[PDB]
Amino acid sequence: MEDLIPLVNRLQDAFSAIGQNADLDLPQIAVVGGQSAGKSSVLENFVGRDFLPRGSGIVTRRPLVLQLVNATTEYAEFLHCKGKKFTDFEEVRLEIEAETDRVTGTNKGISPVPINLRVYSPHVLNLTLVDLPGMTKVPVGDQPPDIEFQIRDMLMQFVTKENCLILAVSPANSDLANSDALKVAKEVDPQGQRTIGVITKLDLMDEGTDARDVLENKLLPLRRGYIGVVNRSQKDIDGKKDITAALAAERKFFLSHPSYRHLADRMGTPYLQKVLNQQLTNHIRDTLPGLRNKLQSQLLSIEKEVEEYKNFRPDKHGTDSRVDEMLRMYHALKEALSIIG
Amino acid sequence: MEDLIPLVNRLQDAFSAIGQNADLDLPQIAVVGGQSAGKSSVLENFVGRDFLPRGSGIVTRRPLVLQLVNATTEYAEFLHCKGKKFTDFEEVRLEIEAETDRVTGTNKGISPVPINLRVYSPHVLNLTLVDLPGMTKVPVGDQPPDIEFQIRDMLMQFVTKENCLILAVSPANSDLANSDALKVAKEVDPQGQRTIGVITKLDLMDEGTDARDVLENKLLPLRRGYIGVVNRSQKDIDGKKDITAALAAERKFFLSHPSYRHLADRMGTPYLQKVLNQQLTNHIRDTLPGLRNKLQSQLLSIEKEVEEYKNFRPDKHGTDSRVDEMLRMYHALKEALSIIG
Ligand SMILES: Nc1nc2c(ncn2[C@@H]2O[C@H](COP(=O)(O)OP(=O)(O)O)[C@@H](O)[C@H]2O)c(=O)[nH]1
Ligand SMILES: Nc1nc2c(ncn2[C@@H]2O[C@H](COP(=O)(O)OP(=O)(O)O)[C@@H](O)[C@H]2O)c(=O)[nH]1
Ligand code: ALF
Ligand code: ALF
Ligand SMILES: [Mg+2]
Ligand SMILES: [Mg+2]
Ligand code: NA
Ligand code: NA
Repeated sequence: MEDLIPLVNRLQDAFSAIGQNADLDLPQIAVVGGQSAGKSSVLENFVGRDFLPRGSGIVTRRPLVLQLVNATTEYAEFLHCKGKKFTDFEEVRLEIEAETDRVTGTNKGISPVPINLRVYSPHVLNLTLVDLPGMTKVPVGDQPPDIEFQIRDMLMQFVTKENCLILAVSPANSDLANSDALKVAKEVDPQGQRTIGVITKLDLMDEGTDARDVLENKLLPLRRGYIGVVNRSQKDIDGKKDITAALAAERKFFLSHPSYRHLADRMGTPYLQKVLNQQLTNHIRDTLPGLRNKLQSQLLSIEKEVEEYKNFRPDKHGTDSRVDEMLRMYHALKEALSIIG
Repeated sequence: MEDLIPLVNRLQDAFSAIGQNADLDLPQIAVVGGQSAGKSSVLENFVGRDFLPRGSGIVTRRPLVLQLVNATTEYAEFLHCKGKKFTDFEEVRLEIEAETDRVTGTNKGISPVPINLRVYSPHVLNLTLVDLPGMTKVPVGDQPPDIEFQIRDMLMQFVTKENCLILAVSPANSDLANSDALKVAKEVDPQGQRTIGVITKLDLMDEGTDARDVLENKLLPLRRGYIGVVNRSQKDIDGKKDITAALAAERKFFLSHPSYRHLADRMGTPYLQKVLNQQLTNHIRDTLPGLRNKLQSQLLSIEKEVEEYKNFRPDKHGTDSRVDEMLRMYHALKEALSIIG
């Protein structure tokens, strides 16, 4: 898939250029759950550049479709800043925050229009993650009275797609039965074919309690199971603790907890990355046919259009962006197919 | 207040015995909130003795209508345990658990049939509380697919009534925007005229965070405000820590917390109890004339019912349970009205 990401990118771009942005339905992974369950924190571990805004209260307010591509040098590009190469990750964070404010148009409200960000790095896996605002029940500040439903609708646009894997995130310090994540995952993926349970904040459970029943997949079983994680507290985020230290603490936590130690090797952030990648690879594998057919269809249709061409014969000027983009689309589709088996 | 409490209690018992509470609208305080928010822990503190089943997972599974009466001696009586008196509160706890299992089983189901309990004590206020199962989002164990709806329907029968104060319980370790309590409270009491917010588990918040904004009534303002409490942990419970020690720990908590010290005098369990009592007293003084009119109407209704039953069962001139049941309501209404001059 890493081999055709280059093409699909040229594809989406040519489509966006003519204002049509195609429904490629490329495999991606979206985090769903209640507000501040720790979703952005789970996704931050796949990048480690601190640009994903985290925090209690409402922070994520727009979907962030983050494409990670393994490359030799590190840089980022936003689809809305075409032509710009970001090398400063602090600037990447500021842009996410400024863009969030610009489109939401409010202090605490949301907007379902996604922020599209691509990050090239020699430290990342090849995949697309979608960070999403957490579900709520009552509005605060300038949020609309139907905020709970706007947020749910926003998530539904992603999770109702067959190609979107679901990271159902639930915090350990709330009974699982209260999980907004599991409720939505069951509704859209009754069979659990694409739901992976993630249990965060295990370090915050009330003394004398534990999530053993949940972690052993017995309370609310999921085919893909549940993986517990322990991410940075607000103190540690403000304190600048890095991922290496947080990962060491998480390992120690699981190795030392009397209720989880027998499960340690299938717990933790590194394990989640391993499993997620495997599930994604598998999904891509069994869903490839559908993608190739989509491409074959778009190609045939485009060929019909292109067949009746002879665009600009005169000198230099006489610009025609539409034709140029149809040609970029045409060529991208063919290269995509030659790679797509 | 004017000690009409015994009269209202006897009246409530008369209707409760035959499941006819839908006909009344008596003053009481009902607790609403998500599962395991600490609702039972809050109510139990009114008595100061351990007697209510508590814990993570679903524990309260039937409504508990708890009549507290100030008296020289301490003991309890259940409406379903005819002629028995309990002075061992652990036996009271076991009875609630047994009577709950008798109707709901031990496989997680609930039932809206109330357990009616009265506790006499020199340490309690004169008022009635209603403990209720916390709201959920996804079924578990042998719970039906619509368990969320069944639980919300059950509490709705209590909180939709005009004379029912609403104790909106939210745990500090979840963003307030996630509050099941506040959502339902705002749905039945939009102007917050009879809603009191309680924030539990302040001792469980993530390091580097605090609930100052909510406790100052700033994050999501409530007409009657918010009061924070710190109840016992599961480990405290297991270690047999009593209520008096929990109270000491709670007082120290607010006085020593840099974020709450300036609000300490308006924080804590005894303050919450003082406030609820004042709010209820205020509510009753205001609703009394209407209560008088409703009881007068019910009296006329019951008299006619007794005359009509006479026709349904001209009888062998003996005595059947139905007439006794009806005369019990009749006398309770008359006696209550005598006090409500
Ligand atoms: N102690 C602890 N804090 C966590 C954990 N995960 C997240 N947090 C904190 O919870 C808050 C919410 O995190 P965030 O990732 O913004 O969740 P999101 O709103 O769901 O994206 C932040 O203050 C994080 O520091 C965890 O596993 N343990
Ligand atoms: N640490 C701590 N634990 C609490 C607090 N309030 C309740 N709990 C615990 O939370 C669990 C649920 O308590 P419970 O009263 O049964 O809540 P209910 O289900 O909502 O009635 C129990 O394990 C309690 O010990 C609190 O303020 N602090
Ligand atoms: F900031 Al959030 F769910 F509360 F991403
Ligand atoms: F046991 Al509960 F709300 F979870 F009373
Ligand atoms: Mg987030
Ligand atoms: Mg309870
Ligand atoms: Na947040
Ligand atoms: Na509970």
